[PDB]
Amino acid sequence: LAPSVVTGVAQSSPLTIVTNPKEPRQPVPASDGADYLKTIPGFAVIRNGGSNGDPVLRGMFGSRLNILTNGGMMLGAAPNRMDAPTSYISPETYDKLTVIKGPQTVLWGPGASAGTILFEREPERFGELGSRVNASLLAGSNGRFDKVLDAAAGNRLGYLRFTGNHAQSDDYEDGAGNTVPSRWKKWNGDVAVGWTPDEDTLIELTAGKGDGEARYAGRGMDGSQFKRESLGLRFVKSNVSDVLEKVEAQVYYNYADHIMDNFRLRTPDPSSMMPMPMASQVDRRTLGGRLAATWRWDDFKLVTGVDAMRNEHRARGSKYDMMTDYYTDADQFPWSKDAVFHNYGAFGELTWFAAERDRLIGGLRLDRASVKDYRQTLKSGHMGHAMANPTANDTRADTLPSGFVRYEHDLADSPTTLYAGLGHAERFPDYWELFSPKRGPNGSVNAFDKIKPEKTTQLDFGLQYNGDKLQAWASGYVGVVQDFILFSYREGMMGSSTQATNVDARIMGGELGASYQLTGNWKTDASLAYAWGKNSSDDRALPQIPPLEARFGLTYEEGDWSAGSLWRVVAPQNRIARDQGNVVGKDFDKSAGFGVFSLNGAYRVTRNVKLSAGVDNLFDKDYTEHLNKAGDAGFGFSANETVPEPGRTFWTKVDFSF
Repeated sequence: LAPSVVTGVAQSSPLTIVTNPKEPRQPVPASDGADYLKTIPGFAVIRNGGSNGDPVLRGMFGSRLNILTNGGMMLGAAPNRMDAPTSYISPETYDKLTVIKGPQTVLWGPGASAGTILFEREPERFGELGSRVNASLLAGSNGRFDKVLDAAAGNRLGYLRFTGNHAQSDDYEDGAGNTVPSRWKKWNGDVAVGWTPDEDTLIELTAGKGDGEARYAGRGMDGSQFKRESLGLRFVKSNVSDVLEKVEAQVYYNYADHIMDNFRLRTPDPSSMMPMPMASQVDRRTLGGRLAATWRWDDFKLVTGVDAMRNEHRARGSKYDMMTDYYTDADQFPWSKDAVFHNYGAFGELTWFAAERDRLIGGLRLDRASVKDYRQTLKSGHMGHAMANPTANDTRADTLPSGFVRYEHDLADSPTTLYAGLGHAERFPDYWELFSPKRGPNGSVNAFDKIKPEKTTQLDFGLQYNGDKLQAWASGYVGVVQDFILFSYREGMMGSSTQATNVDARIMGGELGASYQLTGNWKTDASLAYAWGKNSSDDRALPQIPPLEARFGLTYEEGDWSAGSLWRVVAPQNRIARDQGNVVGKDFDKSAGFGVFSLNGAYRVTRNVKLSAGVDNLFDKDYTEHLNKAGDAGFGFSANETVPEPGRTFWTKVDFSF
């Protein structure tokens, strides 16, 4: 019962990780969802500034990751992904984080090539009329202050629930004394109302707001606004038949609305290629639903259902005269839509419990994707002037089936689980892969016309050992990607032009981890994570693969309190692909290895108050991540200087639970 800071999360069961984002985490995460994933082996992060990192699982970027919140999906608006989905998630607000690695689930939506992230809140319950409350404050170096509250009242027939947080920080400093332009402010409030009429029935209505601002050292504009609006409807019935155990239905609505500019949290670089005040506003309305039914009878959990989703993207930009200098903010201009996506899908997952020691799992899902392009002009050609868009009002669609099989077997002599699975997923191109790139495949018309689906076939395997003093897990993958979508960077006159192409790719890698209890007070654990990719069409390494890394943990415990140290050692990355990558980042230089040491402690003062603290990067190491963005140069960054990581930082947090 001794409290503990979190430095790592193991695999609880084959391919799957389950954590709780409300326990304190030693490399003190910001307030994005990408940072609460850094403590899970397999995850890297592109750094843009101080918060809102872009997550990378086993080397894979972007929409290859299925990031949902309470079952529904929230999507960004910025065409360069300055407002990636995780920017709108504050994990502190959620009770459970689940990750399934690989292409091994069909229940949560199409095209989960690399893996599935599941932030959720869990329904209340009340033996009778009662009321519970959770709160926490965090204070740290560089103006770090995070408050979070979750409160709930109810009786055995219903409940009200409120969660919310406020968090902000100033610029941090690296291990070399410099200020990194990277402040942020976020807040979120959400309300639920839930009706439990009899014990086998629940309805829930959900609403929430959020806003945020962020300073980006690794972009040419800052995030002035991350306004979010959300409505949800959830309905479950249990024990419908005696072989239809559960039926669930869910509607969700997720409106993102984001402003990028260069004049609110910075001033325009006078030497830049946008030295005037620019601002560009973008929103993204998402509607989606899910209807699933669970049947269990004999040895068969079989979950069958359907889902469907529609999202709509719009934009408008600032107009700034130059000898009038009459700037006119973008919100005195009409909203100009350019994209509407639809997905309709149907899915099923069958599990077979053969014998005490064997399980066999099998999924399929057929999806029906489509997109319409409502751009009338495109700003290409000479100095980027209006040109009639050749795919204007066009509508492409595809029918993409996916699925997996997995076999899990338990040894007879030992507490070992062994597991191997095959999985194949197809993924319809992203907003960012269809509209963002200046140019499409060679001889295209645009990128919308030619970028083909991405079809990934992957083999997953590993094991679980959880004996008495040893608990260990491992998990590898070998896979092929056909038509892997890949960006390419040229520079000419106006700036640096992207270009999307479809290549074939080989991927491999893995993660392992173990934890050993030496004595009653002494614990150690370690984790390793490695990823490897190749461009088969060009005999090149894949761009933006995170280097090999290992973490070592050692702790001391006395029941009321604990202390621990943590060492993070990271190999250099030598397989790069210069001027290739994704919509946010390009490879340029081989990265340096490095190591970072840290310390943490926690005290359970009373049954309702607990404290914890940490110093991070104890030796003020001056490092950078391979995947980090290059910095503005308007912030005085040289050549291809990536954004430095945070130097020595201290943090302290109290956890109130009445």
